Amino acid sequence: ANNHIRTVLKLFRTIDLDDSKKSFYLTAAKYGIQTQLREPIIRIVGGYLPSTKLSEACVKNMISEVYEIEGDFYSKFSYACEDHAPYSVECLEDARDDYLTQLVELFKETKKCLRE
Amino acid sequence: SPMYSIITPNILRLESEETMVLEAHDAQGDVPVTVTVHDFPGKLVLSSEKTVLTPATNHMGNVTFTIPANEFKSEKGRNKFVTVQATFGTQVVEKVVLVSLQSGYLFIQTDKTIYTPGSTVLYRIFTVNHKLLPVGRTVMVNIENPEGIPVKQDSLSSQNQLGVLPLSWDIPELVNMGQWKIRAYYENSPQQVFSTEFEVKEYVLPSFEVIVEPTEKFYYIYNEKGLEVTITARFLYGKKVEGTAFVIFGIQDGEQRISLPESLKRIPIEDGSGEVVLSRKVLLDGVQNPRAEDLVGKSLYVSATVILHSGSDMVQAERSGIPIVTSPYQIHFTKTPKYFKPGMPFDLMVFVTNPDGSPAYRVPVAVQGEDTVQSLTQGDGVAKLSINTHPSQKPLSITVRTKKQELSEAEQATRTMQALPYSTVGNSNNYLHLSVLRTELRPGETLNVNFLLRMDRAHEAKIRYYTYLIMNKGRLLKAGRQVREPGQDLVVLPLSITTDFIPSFRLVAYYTLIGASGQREVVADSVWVDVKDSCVGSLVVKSGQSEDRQPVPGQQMTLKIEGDHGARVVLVAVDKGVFVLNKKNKLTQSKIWDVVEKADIGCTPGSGKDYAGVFSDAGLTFTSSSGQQTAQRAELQCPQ
Amino acid sequence: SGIPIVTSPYQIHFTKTPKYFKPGMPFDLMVFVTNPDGSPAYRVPVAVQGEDTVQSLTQGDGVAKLSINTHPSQKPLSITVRTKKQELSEAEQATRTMQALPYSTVGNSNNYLHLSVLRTELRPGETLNVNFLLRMDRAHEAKIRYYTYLIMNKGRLLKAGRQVREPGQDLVVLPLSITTDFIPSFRLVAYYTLIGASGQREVVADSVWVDVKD
Amino acid sequence: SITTWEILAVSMSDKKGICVADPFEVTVMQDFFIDLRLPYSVVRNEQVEIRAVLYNYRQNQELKVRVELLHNPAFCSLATTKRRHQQTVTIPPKSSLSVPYVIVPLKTGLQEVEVKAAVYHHFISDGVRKSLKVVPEGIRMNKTVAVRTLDPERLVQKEDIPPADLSDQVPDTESETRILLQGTPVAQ
Ligand SMILES: *[C@@H]1O[C@H](CO)[C@@H](O)[C@H](O)[C@H]1NC(C)=O
Ligand SMILES: *[C@@H]1O[C@H](CO)[C@@H](O)[C@H](O)[C@H]1NC(C)=O
Ligand SMILES: *[C@@H]1O[C@H](CO)[C@@H](O)[C@H](O)[C@H]1NC(C)=O
Repeated sequence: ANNHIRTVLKLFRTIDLDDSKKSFYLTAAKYGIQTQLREPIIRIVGGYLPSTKLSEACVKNMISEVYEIEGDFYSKFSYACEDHAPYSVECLEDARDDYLTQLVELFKETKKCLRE
Repeated sequence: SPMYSIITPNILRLESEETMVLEAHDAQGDVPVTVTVHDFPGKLVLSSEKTVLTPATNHMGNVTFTIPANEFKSEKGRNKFVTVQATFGTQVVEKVVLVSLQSGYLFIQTDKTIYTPGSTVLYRIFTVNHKLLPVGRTVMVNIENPEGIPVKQDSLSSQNQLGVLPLSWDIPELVNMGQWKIRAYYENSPQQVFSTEFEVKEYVLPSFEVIVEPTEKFYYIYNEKGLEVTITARFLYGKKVEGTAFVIFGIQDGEQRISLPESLKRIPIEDGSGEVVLSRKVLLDGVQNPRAEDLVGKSLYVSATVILHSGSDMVQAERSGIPIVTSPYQIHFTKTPKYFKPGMPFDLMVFVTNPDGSPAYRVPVAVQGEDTVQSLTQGDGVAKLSINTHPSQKPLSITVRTKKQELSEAEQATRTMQALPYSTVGNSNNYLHLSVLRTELRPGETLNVNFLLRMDRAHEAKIRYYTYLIMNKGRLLKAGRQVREPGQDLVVLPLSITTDFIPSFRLVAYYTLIGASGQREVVADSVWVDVKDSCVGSLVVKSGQSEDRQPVPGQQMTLKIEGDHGARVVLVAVDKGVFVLNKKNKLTQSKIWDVVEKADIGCTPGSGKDYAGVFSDAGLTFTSSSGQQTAQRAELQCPQ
Repeated sequence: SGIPIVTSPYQIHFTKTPKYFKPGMPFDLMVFVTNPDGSPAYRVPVAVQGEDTVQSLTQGDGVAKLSINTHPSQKPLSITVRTKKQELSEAEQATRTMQALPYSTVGNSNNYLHLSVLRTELRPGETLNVNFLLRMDRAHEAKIRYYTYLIMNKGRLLKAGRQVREPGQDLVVLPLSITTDFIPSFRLVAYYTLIGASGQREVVADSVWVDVKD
Repeated sequence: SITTWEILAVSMSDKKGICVADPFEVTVMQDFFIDLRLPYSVVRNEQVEIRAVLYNYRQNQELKVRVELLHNPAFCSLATTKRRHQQTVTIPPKSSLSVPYVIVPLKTGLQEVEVKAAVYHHFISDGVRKSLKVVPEGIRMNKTVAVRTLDPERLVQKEDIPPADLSDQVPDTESETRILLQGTPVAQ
């Protein structure tokens, strides 16, 4: 549909990540969410009748979980990783794999919200 | 008078398991045997590994030992020899065998095939021994400039690394262009060096691959239609290209390339395929020799430049090696034995190949004489032919010619061979033929050799067994007996071909009798068998998904690896644009098997002038207490 | 239907094996290992009971080429084919026996002929080499100069020829052009003829069954 | 990257041997995507042309892209922090399109170039950030400072190599000096 699409996009603008963090980390996190949790969602929502209604409640739960998952990825990138220097690109690459993995797990779990 | 024989590979190797098969023909009771190896000249690298021979094994045994490498590194420019002196009871037999310095192979793998300055180089160095197993040795690596001056030197150990040594190098910003080289060599044997080439160039990745495949991989000189080349262009990710393509033709002789000015053409490609023809008038007028026949041998080359209607990207693709020939087939005698036996089938392995070099498929060959014989080639371009031989001493002049239909007789391919007869001991007429099937054998299926025999009825009771050996990759693999009851003239020995026999095994055989005035003699034979070239194990990669194909960028997918247990895989993913830009110096199983086969000691595909010749051709050394011993070898490579 | 309840996963058949052999010369066994329903078994290691060190592996079409030598004796020969696939208990291996009587000559003159041959799934077009192996003592060896051979296909004499044998040799290889006319099988017969004993005519023959891909 | 990856696996097993799998190819592809085309390097202060190529692979759906070149403080082009550069193009189905952009590099180093698309009436986007090298105008030449033969007895030997003139050296450019040592073998 289209009204559903506008509602979902309006909802993925409330998401906020800290600006003080490093630029490449922000791009990595935003690209991960935009490719694993906004493209399939937008595709699924586009295929609804206009009369069908969404359920934004656990979509807000989606947003709460994506804040938590980004927080864990940032913590693992900052100091948890030990095989390499902190704040370094190889630590980012090492953590991005499982960041996207839990992110796709979240999307797969939350694919049941989009209907009543 | 019992004999005691030692059979060992002709050239030994440092730090490897080398087998020495011991027999004691016509020996009664147990005999102690001790094998000791000493440096030549002088005198004790090893004197261990003694054995006790028993009639329970029909008096046959093997003693394996690994010679330490030390005196060995002092002198290397001149060949060095060791003496294998073994004592059978109170009788001593010794034989001097050559020792090489080569101890293993290093297969270098670089992820890409073209690098830009300021980009890191990631490469691996596999370390395997002559038997293709992981080994722990120390390597040295030097990375050469285009001119050939080392830029980086390093030393690594393969110990506890399972034979893989990942490495790196960040190319300096201000460097020379052209081919670079990486040379790696084992630390013990610095005179054998392995290498690969990676190119440093200014490039940006293309967007689509251009393929030019002519309709025939050659050009008939008397064809009045001209060369037929098809240019096809598809995007990298599987879509058709619309654009305009320029092409040009030239004559490539030796190393000088001359182009044809009247040949460049623009042939617009619709739906990603275009076709241009080089009329024979252009080919004749471009060259300064009007004699068309004198142009044979030289090769054409096609240079195709494609530009999209967008005009945003241009790609070049060149197909060289289009030979101008008068005959579409080339008959080779590489695999045929050069010596035969009077009064036996003489199996010919003709190798019909296309002019470019690829094997020919489904082509009928024939022998000019006795034209009643005719065959047809198998998958690998080898046609089994059999020619019966009269029992005569004259050399046999075999000529083979291709007899393909719808081809004029002035246009087929011919070749000639000289084959000389096996020479017995004192014209005793005691031979041995070892008939066998030769095809694209696959590991696992059995083979039935035919230990055919020919000797007078006066001595058919003296021979009761046939010894046989199997060379493979440079060392004896199996060595056993073959009992034959007297009065039986053909013996079939079922051979269990495992996957361990890749890619070829040089089966030999012999017996021993006493005849004429009562002098010992030995009669031998050899066979070369080609097995299909694949892994000794198995590995394959496929995709976990069974649905929702064409993954979008940024999407997880799971790839499944079906490899042997306990193994270790190493992965690399390369954009196909890189291979479009430079597709040379890749790594695959074919090159590994080619390198392994290029180091085999044997240097003739079977049979020989006589028994000493047969053994030396196989790559062995048969010496006995009586004296019948093979000829000495002191060169790493057999004469060309 | 047809899910058979069995105590052995393989069944050994002797449909294709010759029921007669020649004393003192190779005898080619063609076992046909099949699944209990009837489908041809693939890649099963079958072996003979005696000299268990000899074994083979069955080809794709379901026949395993096993060769066992023979003593030059007139007594009937007993074959106990016995599969030995791994991951199966010895109570699970399928077993089978067979008796093959010896070829009987004329007047016990010890004349035999044998046509040793490749045994795989031949495809039309490629060539097959047959070995006209002969056994004859040198007393009467100058009397044989050729081997006549015939080809039987679908109930007709497809191609009858000759094979000249220059005296002095005991093996000659006759190349056969297996065209597409040979589908699916051909029974290559052969014979010669000599004057033996006190001047009595006699003939010695043999045959081979070859299966071509259908 | 929208391309065809070729994945090669090499085995190293202790008991069996070494294997090299046949290459396995996965063909990554999207319905509508940008393929920005850049030269390897563009010389500083010299105007060059950059093409954005937009692809559409819907079988029968005409598309309405809105491309855009975000501002970059390094280069110079029509984009500015106050005004944005937008072409609203139309892509016929199963057809490409080319958009021209002119950019003047201004500072050295490695600089990024990006274009961002946004389909109309559907909700599809694709932007590509590619980085190209910019180098100061000049050429690579390697003048030999000196060649000398070392002989401690015929010439110890205290030898000094004066620095090269570097008269034509381009400012703010790294210069590499290579020193090679090779012996002189004698025989016979
Ligand atoms: C001798 O060769 C046989 C071949 O079957 C092999 O089993 C045996 O291990 C070899 N001897 C030694 C000492 O390796
Ligand atoms: C006899 O058989 C041969 C087999 O090659 C065949 O060519 C021929 O037509 C037949 N008939 C005659 C009269 O030769
Ligand atoms: C300078 O570089 C060139 C590469 O074009 C090469 O021949 C060599 O490294 C140097 N040659 C001279 C003459 O300085």
